[PDB]
Amino acid sequence: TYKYVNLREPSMDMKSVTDRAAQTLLWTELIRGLGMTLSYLFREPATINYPFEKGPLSP
Amino acid sequence: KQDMPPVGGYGPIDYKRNLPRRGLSGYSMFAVGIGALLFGYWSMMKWNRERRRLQIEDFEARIALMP
Repeated sequence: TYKYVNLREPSMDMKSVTDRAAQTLLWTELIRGLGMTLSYLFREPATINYPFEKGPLSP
Repeated sequence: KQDMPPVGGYGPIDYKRNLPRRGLSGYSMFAVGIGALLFGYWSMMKWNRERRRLQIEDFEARIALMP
């Protein structure tokens, strides 16, 4: 069948333009976007310590 | 007779797409900004004006000497 992606017009009224003009000018994206998704460094790293530890295999 | 598929125990996981959390938008911003900025200039005129008073005292000690 179908699915349409990126087929939508903007709202283009008085309210939601300030919602978009807060984005371009004062960066409500790009900090909430990727100043938080990256850090998120607080997970445990997964490194096989190779001369001693070795990885899984199969028979 | 030892074959895979279970009789039950399933999810599934979604195919969906959603994380639109707002977010303090739409006249809430541009209002905390101006309200912060006007606190800055109000914190000026109490220091820059006051330093201008001590400035004249610094010139004052010069003028009371040098005859």
